[PDB]
Amino acid sequence: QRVRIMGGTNRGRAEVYYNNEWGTICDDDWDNNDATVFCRMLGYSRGRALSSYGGGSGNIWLDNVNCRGTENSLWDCSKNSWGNHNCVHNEDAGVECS
Ligand SMILES: [Mg+2]
Ligand SMILES: [Mg+2]
Repeated sequence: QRVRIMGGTNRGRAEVYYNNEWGTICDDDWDNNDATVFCRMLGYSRGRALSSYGGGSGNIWLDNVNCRGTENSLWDCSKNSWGNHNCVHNEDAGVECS
């Protein structure tokens, strides 16, 4: 269950490792609860959702992520099935963690 931030230091595009590849997360309904779960996987306390951070390539793995904000992992969150999306990479979600 691997995640990474690509862009800056405490902010960047939210990427997830699945199906043997680092892929991106479409921003449809991506909010602070989702960003918070994601940031907490990387040792931050909380996150703000960045809509259309953009700039990723390859597979878009997730869309319509619906975390309560309390999960220990993104994998425990309600979300579309893996690789099910109607997105482009301009719409890649990001996070600003603290
Ligand atoms: Mg959209
Ligand atoms: Mg959501």
